[PDB]
Amino acid sequence: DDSIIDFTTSDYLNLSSAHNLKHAIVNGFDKYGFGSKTDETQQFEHEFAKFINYPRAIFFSSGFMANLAIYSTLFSKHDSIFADKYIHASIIDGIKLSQAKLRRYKHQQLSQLQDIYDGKSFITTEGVFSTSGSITQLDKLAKITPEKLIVDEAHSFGVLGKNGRGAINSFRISYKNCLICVFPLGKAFGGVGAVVCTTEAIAEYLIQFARNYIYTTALPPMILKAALIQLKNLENVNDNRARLQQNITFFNELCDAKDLELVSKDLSPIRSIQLNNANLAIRLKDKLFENKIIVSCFRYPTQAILRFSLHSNNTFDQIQQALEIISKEVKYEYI
Amino acid sequence: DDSIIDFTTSDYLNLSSAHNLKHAIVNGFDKYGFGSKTDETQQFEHEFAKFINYPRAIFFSSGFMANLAIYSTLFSKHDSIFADKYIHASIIDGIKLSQAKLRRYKHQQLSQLQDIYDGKSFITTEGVFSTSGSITQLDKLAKITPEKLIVDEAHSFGVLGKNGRGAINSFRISYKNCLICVFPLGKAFGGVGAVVCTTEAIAEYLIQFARNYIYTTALPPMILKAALIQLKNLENVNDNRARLQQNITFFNELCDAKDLELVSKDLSPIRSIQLNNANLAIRLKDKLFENKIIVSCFRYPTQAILRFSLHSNNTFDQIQQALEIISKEVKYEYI
Repeated sequence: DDSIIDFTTSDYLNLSSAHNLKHAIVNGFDKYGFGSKTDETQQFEHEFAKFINYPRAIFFSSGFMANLAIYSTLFSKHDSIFADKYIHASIIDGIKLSQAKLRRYKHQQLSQLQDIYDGKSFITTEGVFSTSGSITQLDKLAKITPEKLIVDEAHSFGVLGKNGRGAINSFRISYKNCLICVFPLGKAFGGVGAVVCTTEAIAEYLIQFARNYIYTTALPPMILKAALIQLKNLENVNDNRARLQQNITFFNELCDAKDLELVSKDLSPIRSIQLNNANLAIRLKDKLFENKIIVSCFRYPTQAILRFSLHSNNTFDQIQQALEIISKEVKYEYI
Repeated sequence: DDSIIDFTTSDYLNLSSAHNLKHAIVNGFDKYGFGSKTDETQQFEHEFAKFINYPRAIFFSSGFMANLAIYSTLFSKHDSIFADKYIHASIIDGIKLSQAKLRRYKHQQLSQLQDIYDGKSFITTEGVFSTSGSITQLDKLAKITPEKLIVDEAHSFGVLGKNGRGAINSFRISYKNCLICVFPLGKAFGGVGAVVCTTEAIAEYLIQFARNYIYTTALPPMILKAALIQLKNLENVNDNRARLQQNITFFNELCDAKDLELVSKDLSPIRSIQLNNANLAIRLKDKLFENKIIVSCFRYPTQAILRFSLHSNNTFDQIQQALEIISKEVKYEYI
């Protein structure tokens, strides 16, 4: 019941239960009521852009709505966009609705991207990939596709970079290389919505041609006071980031020691364990869950993945117990 | 400052300031915090479907997200959809992203629809049109396009029908004639999100193929407790509906008496006054606003419209003052 070991939320900093947001919500609701239609939106956008160090920030109601706004208003069927084979399905949806032609490369194979790249099209990527937990080398990517980067920070924001400013920040990339980065606030930020950071040109262009996408879908204003506080919470919990890292490092050393294969050995809070058999994977999941341990399960290339989401409040005993149980079952498959 | 006469909100029942929602919000926030990822969602969907008398209800984060989910998953470029020339731009956006071919008819010209209709395609319409405030005769429409209706209830819900159940309800149309009706909760309901009411078949089909649209964009669970209460508020404020009607009836009698032309004489809370000159219209708007009266302004066919949104707390003195000022200026144009 409460002795649940959750390795599937995305609350990487345990901020969703921040204890200093209740007044904010209460006040926001007294001022704006329950509905819609802001001082605080612009205030938030100002503070976000400042934190990330971009010229402009537009607040959207969801990650998906941001992406749609971006791909459907800036691209058409005459453009191409290059994208990692494992890019998140939400981003693909946005792109496909735009009608742009998608061109794919194998996971993190920057060299292969180099081989097919056309010298002109935009490239979309994730700072940390939801699928494999790999960390894209934005600095190498910017050499290959200068001026042409779109980066989703769903899983880097709050986790990578200085004070959790994210992947763009941690690789020291400027809006001259990445014109548009998207910050969904549903994960480490422990909130809702998404912020698009861009140039003045792109922002104004988006505000004029994506008006319906921004305003017909806006979140209720009563929660923007809370969001300002959570931006500071995220900035402030460096000790939570350190805890998180310790769990990540332990996880990886334990998989190495038990010869459990990871899709990626990068230092991110998504750890995806590779199983050659789907059936074994549904088993392990049911097994772990009888032990009050909840993970996620996926199958893609022909292979199946048990996917762990780590968080700052997880312990090594929890991670040890889970991998012990996995390791034990994989040993029977060595037959 | 507070002596503002607003004729542009969509809070037709003045429910956005319902005094009995504060505990709901507070509790919802204690239970779910600020973020996402429900008992209450299904509870709400159950109660909504019951109120409207449909088999199923799916809760979406916005009207727009509902429409996109509908048009992009149930249609392709091989279908056509028939739609009133003034259908709301948000619905057109959804359709165009679906890639379905749009076929238009002149405003409320059911006979013209009959003349171009193909005997098979879906037709999309609004219960009350945001543009002109006309009330579509759903009962005549169902004779022309049996089984093929999609109806947006943005502006009918809470306002038309028994206890404010809406346009489908008030014309006694069954889900055999209208398979899908969409209820945006941002207007009279004074909340946020949208509910799609359909058949079991369509619902399940939507839940399986529009998963990303429903779950990657969901509202925070902390506000679903409040929504359940507001469903009852909306049901309960029959006296607000009567007040509203009195304002609507007064508005129309005063325009008749001053020979001010309405795009539509139907009994809805959107009243659109027809001006043959755009310039006069920006003037009137600035004029009304110096008098602490706020209306909305639009231009479409080659004509310009001053658009009044009435609400249950508006008075006849306010409506009289506003039309007096309009009437006075239009008299100079008779030169």
